[PDB]
Amino acid sequence: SEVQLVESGGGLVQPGGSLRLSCAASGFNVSSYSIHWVRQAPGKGLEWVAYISSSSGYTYYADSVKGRFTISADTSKNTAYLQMNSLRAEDTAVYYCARTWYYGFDYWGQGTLVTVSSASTKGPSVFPLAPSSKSTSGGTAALGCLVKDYFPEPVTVSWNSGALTSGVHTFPAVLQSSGLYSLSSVVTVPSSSLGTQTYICNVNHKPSNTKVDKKVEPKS
Amino acid sequence: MTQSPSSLSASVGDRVTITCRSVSSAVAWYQQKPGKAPKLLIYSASSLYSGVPSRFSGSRSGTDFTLTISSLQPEDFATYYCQQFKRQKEPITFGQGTKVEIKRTVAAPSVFIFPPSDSQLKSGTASVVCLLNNFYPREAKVQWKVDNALQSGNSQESVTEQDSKDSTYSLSSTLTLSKADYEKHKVYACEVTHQGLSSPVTKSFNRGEC
Amino acid sequence: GSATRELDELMASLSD
Repeated sequence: SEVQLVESGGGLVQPGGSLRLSCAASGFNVSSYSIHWVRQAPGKGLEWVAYISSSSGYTYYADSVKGRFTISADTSKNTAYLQMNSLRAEDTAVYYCARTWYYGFDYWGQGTLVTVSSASTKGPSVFPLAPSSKSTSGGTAALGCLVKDYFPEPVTVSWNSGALTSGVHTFPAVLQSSGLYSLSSVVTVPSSSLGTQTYICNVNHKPSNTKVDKKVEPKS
Repeated sequence: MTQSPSSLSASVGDRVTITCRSVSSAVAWYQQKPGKAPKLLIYSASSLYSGVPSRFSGSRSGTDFTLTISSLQPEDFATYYCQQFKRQKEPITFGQGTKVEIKRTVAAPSVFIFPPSDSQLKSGTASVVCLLNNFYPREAKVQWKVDNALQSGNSQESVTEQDSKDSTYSLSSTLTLSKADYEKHKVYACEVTHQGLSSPVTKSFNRGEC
Repeated sequence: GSATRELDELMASLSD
């Protein structure tokens, strides 16, 4: 790695608010290559949104952001910016900057998540998904935790402090109509192990400084 | 505008040619994997980007631009995008993503149902979860029944990314009711229909027994 | 340099 694009300034904002993203470039001069912003809503495709030639000053915006976003650059700090005003729910996405390479974008930043919501930051409630007592001695049982009513993304879930990894599925979060997120994490284990091994999900919500361990035990 | 990627199933070793769906001057192609930045494959219609494998190629014919992967390997299963450049608004546009997934033998899901916890019920809500574990193909139908009344509009689904080791999917469906509504009924059932099941499988519990 | 020229000229030439 010699050329690099490093973004920052993302995170949380309310509808009507404003954020400023930065794109710090190294290994090349911003006055030698044009730079773009591209965004991606969760589970959706890539959307090109703005362009700037730092040397000429020429700027262009997608109609989806025209009049609301301003792209600019400071050649002395070798950094490009995206000023985003009048933000809406639908502007929620990972924002990337990227460099022109003939007809193509060669280098891309790591992405910064922007979440536009009226929700305040809130830790999850964690509830056990208790294994079926009608399992029973064999063969395979399932158990899990429901991680509910948190904002914003992300949450991490581990099992038995990372000692249990085989058979774990932590599902993508869904945004509920409350504007809060919810996900489940599940694991399959031998049914014979339900009476003989403790299972604990370790849920970490870094944005709220919340960490919950929940013991998940049979019905019985 | 924009939207979810479309899907293409292929076996390791298969040959794949994607066509980029106002005529364009040039096109670029990208590969993207979950939680990662897009990666440039082909620029200016047909130029292989430095370090991209030679099994990736791009070509123009008339007004139609294609990307061909001559023989797929595991690391090529990902979402692909064409980028159109044109001398007219909008001048740069990414097409709908094409998610190339691994074709695997059909595998029926293992199904598990979970009642709401007593602690959740204290807070005035009941969430009932139905798990479909390690199945293929991705397409499955989950139908909730409460006292044999078929439900709609009170559940949400979520599906995992295709498993890196066994190429299956897993799916959660959560049925959400008020505590009051949950307590008005007895039998909670999740009915699953899938290509690997000769008839639907139902998992159920009765409130107060589990 | 020449890597940025084609797209930059494309963008500068736009009228609609």
